[PDB]
Amino acid sequence: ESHVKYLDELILAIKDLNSGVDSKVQIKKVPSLKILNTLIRNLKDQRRNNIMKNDTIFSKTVSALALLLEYNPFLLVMKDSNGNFEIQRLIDDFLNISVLNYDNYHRIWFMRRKLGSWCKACVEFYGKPAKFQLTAHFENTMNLYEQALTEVLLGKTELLKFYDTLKGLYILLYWFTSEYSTFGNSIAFLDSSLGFTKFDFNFQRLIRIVLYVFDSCELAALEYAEIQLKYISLVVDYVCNRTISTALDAPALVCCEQLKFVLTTMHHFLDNKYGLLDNDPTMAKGILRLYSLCISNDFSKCFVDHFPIDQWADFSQSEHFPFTQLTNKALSIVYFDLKRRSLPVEALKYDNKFNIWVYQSEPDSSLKNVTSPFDDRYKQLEKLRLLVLKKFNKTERGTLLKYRVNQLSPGFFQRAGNDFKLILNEASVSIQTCFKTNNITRLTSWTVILGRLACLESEKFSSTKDMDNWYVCHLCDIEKTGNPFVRINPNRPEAAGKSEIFRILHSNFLSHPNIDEFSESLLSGILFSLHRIFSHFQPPKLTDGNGQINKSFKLVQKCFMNSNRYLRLLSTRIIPLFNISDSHNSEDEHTATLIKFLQSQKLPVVKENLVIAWT
Amino acid sequence: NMVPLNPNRIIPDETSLFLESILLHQIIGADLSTIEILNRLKLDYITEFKFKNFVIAKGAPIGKSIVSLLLRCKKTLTLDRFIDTLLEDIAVLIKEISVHPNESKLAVPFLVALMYQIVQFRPSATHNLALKDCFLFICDLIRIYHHVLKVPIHESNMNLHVEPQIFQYELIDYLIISYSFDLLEGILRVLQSHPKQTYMEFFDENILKSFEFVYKLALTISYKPMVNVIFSAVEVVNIITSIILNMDNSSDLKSLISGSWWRDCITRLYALLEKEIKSGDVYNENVDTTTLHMSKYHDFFGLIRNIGDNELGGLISKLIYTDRLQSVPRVISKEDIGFTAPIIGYKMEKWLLKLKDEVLNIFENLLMIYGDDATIVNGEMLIHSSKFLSREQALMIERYVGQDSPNLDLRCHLIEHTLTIIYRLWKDHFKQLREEQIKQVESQLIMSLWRFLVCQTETVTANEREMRDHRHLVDSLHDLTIKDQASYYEDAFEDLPEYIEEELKMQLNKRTGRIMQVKYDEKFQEMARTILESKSFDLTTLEEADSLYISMGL
Amino acid sequence: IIGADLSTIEILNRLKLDYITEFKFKNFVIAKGAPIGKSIVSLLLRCKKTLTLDRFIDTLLEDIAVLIKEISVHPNESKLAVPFLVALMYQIVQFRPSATHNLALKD
Ligand SMILES: [Zn+2]
Repeated sequence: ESHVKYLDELILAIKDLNSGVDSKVQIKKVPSLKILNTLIRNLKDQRRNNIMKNDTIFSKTVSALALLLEYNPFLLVMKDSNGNFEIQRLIDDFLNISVLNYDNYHRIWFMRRKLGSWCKACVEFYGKPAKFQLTAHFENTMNLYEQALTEVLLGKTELLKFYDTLKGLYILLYWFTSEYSTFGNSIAFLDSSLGFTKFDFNFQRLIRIVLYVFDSCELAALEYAEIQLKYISLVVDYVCNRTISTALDAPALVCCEQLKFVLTTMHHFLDNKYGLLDNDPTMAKGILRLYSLCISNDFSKCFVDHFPIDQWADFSQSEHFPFTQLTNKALSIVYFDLKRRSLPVEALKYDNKFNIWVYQSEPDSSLKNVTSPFDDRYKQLEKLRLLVLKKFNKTERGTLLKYRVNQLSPGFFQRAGNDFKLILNEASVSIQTCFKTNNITRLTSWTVILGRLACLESEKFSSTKDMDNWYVCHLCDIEKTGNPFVRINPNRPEAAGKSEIFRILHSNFLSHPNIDEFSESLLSGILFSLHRIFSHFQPPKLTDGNGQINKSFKLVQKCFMNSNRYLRLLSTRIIPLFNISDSHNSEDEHTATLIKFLQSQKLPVVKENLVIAWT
Repeated sequence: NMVPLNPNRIIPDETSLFLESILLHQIIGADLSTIEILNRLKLDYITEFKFKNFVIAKGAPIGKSIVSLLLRCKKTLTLDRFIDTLLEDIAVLIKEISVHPNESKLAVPFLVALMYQIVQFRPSATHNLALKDCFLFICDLIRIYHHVLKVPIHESNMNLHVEPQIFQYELIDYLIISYSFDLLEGILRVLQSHPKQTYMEFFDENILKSFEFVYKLALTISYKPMVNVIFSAVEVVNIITSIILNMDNSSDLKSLISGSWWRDCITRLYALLEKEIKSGDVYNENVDTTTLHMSKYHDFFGLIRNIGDNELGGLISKLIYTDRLQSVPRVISKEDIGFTAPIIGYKMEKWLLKLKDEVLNIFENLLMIYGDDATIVNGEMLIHSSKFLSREQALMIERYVGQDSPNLDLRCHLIEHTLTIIYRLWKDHFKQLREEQIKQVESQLIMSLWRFLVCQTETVTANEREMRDHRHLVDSLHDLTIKDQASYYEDAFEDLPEYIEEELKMQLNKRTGRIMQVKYDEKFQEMARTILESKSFDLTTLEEADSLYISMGL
Repeated sequence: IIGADLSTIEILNRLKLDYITEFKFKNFVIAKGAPIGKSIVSLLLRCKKTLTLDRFIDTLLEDIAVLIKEISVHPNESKLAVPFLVALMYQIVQFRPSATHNLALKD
């Protein structure tokens, strides 16, 4: 409010002490370091009660500190001469603000990922004199919290000290439950990759320890239910992010033992009537996410083993499942889906109210939360529920190019669709009509669709294929070893000779009067599309003799001497496609054309793609 | 203000939970549980077995003898005694099932997987001398099952593929080998979970000798490699170097270690890292030692990770007749296995990129072990890591940017991490870095640095607008990924308050730049700068450095 | 039982039923040549994780009761499982009479 202007001047004061030029990382300790008092002020104006509740002015407050540490890696390793570096004093002070903002998932994710930036790449300047001086300290405060966890058994524990001991344990869990991208190999128990860390078994120890603590304690507090839902949120978040996380298929897990751990953990949670609170979708989210992981894979039997549900039925009540209404609704939906795939589909039928298959229901109703949405702006919840309802329908499978054309031209496939020439008609009428000058993004989407669709045109005569059964390219997107230019075909079809998509390409793109300004984006996209077309297709004659560079070799010259290196290194890639054909490069004349072209660049920055183009 | 205790804390019987987990333990892919498959097993050559009141008759149900032992020792022992009782008893069981000429060893994979489930259930109570005994048992067990990892590179010209096309014995001992190495990995991670004062009970010379033999057996040179057991064998060394780093008395361990063990490991690591990852010939059988290719005839999940598709899953179930007591295997004709989606190839590439990440990771770890110089901190991690960095940058730029596979980001994270592997080797370990070997790699090192020094120009990005067009071009797969995560699998990814999608439109864009090979992070550009510019070695002269500065401008 | 070699569950493992080609009452699927005691121990381990003691008991009581029932009411079926099922059910009942419920006793 009054100090957001102070933060706006403060980021300018940070960028002022950058360097004499724009080149600044400055990893070492220089013998002005006057930003140390500001570094102190970043956290001494933070532990306060008034406007930390506001989101963005707190976000910029911690983000200016993030940019300061981003441009100054020597600030962690400055040797705060008590016994260590200052980063150990940084972590617990950071933890105080995170435990004041323990509950807001945005506020803790935004803090933990920037701490991951502060630890993963900043310690790498020093390593062994500092890596073990902080990866020990993480386990030191971890050991302190799990040590203090045990004296609540003997009952002499406090109340708020109990609370923030549990909460600090929770946040120390949550940091290390992150993905590999946030915390890399900077911390010595996350040193091992392949979904398989030292944090795995130590975490499976400490979660059983806090289960033992929860069975030891006896408290029905509302806030205890609130912090009780947090740990099951953490146990589903620990197993979600270690999945492989593919494009549109369900993200496959890596460790069936970690799966069984989270399943049996939340099952033992629910068995002891744990974690009940009003209007709280958290357990429902966990159940639905894990069932979404275990829809129809091999782990579905593992789900029905290590989380059984059959025994809480009570069919003959409006209160169907006991615990908390929306979570019990989610449980009913999971039970319904399990029953749906257990029963044969002849008993099932789809009612076309929500178009989902449903069996012969009940003598009573008992089917009100099965298919209805149940939410108070619970958007991820109903999308989970609608995926659970929709995935059984055996509908059209998710595909890359089909998702992209549904994103771009919505509702195209209310027709034949997989018929080939009509999507050519739609892309052609778009690339003739629906642009004036504002689609400097949408036309790039159009041409990347054209680049994949030209590959699809090449995939006929490869009389089997279809719109759906083509995720990626069997020639450009997959690759083999050795010389890739043996796999390409000499007598492949021509671009202008056969492919009407290249006729369209030459119509708009290769004849547009403002090739000199498309954009870097649209030049890159037309380079990608031309790359795929001349990969799958023979390029035309580059020169007949009357000047006459064929509007694409012209694009090679335009993007080849370009100011940016990316379009240089992309425009070099389409060059050997010119170097091979029959009936164009049969007697090595396009060969000598490219030779005397490559002999004609003494420009210093074009040496890189020049030499690569030679190779 | 004290929280009240629970007067009837029902501590569950942990050995009952462990026993129940044993009984319902089923591997991923087969129909029956593992115990029940063992119930479907006999052994008609060992006409009687007994070690310690573990009587097995001739046509006896083997898993019935197991569950007799289980229920008997449940009433008697506490948890660790129950564990290592099962460990040594099933170990002796596996032992004399192995050492017999006419005996089929179909029980052995399920016994090994059973024993793995025994070990990994409670590592807190599992005892390290039992780990040592079981560990040495698996090591000499694999030197018993010797000829599996020693099938030759090429067949003869008259090595006919006329054959009964059988797969049952091959499936048996592939599962034996793979589950064995998986168990070695499990032993060492639970031994890692054992505290940082308690390793000398596990470690002696025989540990290192047996693993050194089986490691040379695993990362083979003149034989066809099994990519499965390569994963396990390098993860073992990862756990080894990790606990060497994370103990205080590393001196006793490294004094137990002869440097021959190091320099025999590191050569096979170099020969592994100098292989290639190409999707179109993963599941093809091709030239050796260049293509970690994950052969079709061993394609299942494994005990820790789910490495493939597990095409062999129902074949594990059809290993047995399931209505009969037998020891001979049920039929698998070998070529009935085997065009829909090379996403299988892409995820196998994802595994192999994580593998090469682990290789350079343990290189990093051993450098941090030997901060001081030694026989193996000797400069070849400039050569081999620089060759890897240079090739995975050059044909990255040539082949991958615009190939829209999910593996692009991790493949260009490999170079991002081995840059630091070059970097701290350069800065902190310059003392051994010989004048000859830098000239052995003078081209590729300086060129690999320059491929980051070229990224300080910054004339591609400069905004938000066209960069998201470029991530539509190449990074629509991460768009799919983040829409699935933002729509299902993240608590913080809903009702975004206009500071956190700001972070998104920062980080997706720097990520897709890092894919597009221009605009790396400035710290990585600085780390490439402070080697080439640094006067610790005359990489360039000043009249040769400007010949590279002009190749940006400057 | 006193006199036979194997345990009762283990004898049930040696049992199938090739006339009732499928049985199911409440997720108690028994196939045609399925090992019957294997289906029992599937039920046992499944209801162990879920139910408390009396619910586990009368679950086993009614399930094995329905099992004995349709093994009985069939003309071509041999009823060799039935004595071991009855003795099994007896062992189920008499173990803890304190928790065993009287309506289950009545049924
Ligand atoms: Zn293509």
